[PDB]
Amino acid sequence: VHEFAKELDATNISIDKVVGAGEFGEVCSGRLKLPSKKEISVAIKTLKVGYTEKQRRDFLGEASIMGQFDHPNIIRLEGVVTKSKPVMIVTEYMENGSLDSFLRKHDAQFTVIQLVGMLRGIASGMKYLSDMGYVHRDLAARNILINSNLVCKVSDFGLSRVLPIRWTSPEAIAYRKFTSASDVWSYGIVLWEVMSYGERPYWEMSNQDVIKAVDEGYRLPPPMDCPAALYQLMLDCWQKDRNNRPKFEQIVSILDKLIRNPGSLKIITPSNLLL
Ligand SMILES: Cc1ccc(O)cc1-n1c(=O)c2c(c3c(N)ncnc31)CCCC2
Repeated sequence: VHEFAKELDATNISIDKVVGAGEFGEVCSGRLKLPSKKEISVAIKTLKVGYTEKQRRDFLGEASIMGQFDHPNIIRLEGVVTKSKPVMIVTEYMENGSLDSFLRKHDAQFTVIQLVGMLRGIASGMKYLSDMGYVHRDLAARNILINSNLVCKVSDFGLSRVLPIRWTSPEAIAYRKFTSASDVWSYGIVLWEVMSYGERPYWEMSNQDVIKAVDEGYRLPPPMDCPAALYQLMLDCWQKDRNNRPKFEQIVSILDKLIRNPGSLKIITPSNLLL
């Protein structure tokens, strides 16, 4: 852990409030005083009292992964507290929380260009992640955090590995073939989530039907008022043949173009799912 994460002094951390319930203990918001004396807002994951040796390793395991990344679209690790209790992971604070819950509060309230900006940030973060040889395996709108300026950043490195059915590519579901191309599939689902303002992918379909339908060639339908360019990008991310999916670099380039001329987004697009 300490190879990649600074040990922070607990005297430099203030706890303001409990803000959520994580897998391993509550999440708080607070402040961190840096060595330069600058004070920043932080999010603080705590490890529950009475944790096992195993829970502690898996908890801190995420920090070991997060700490290897330094990118504007990947949640920044400020450090860990292990020498006192509770054990903590301290990250940059993201005022607007998880992207799916944020978008659900604002159905149809953002411009296409604003949504594209969010999507471009996520793609850029994933381009960096894939460049470092990590497959996220849990790329979903609920695992993207969004700040006060609407910048989106990849979070939740709990399932991440060095090289969730609704978000997983067919081949990864079929035989655990996880590659950066399976993350690209997940990115296509996130793209659908964003353009749908946080609608649940495949709604409440039974998992075996999600698995069978996607395998048969069915895809999520275009969200209401979705630009053709963005729906096509979803379909490209969802190619059955993983070698035909775009790379994250190409996705970033595609979105950089749509951001560049919103007069591209003017063309708008028997079963729920489409064949
Ligand atoms: C604190 C934290 C550490 C690691 C990680 O993967 C995610 C988080 N984290 C979080 O787990 C959460 C939030 C959050 C936030 N608002 N800002 C920064 N990190 C955060 C707010 C929503 C509730 C969960």
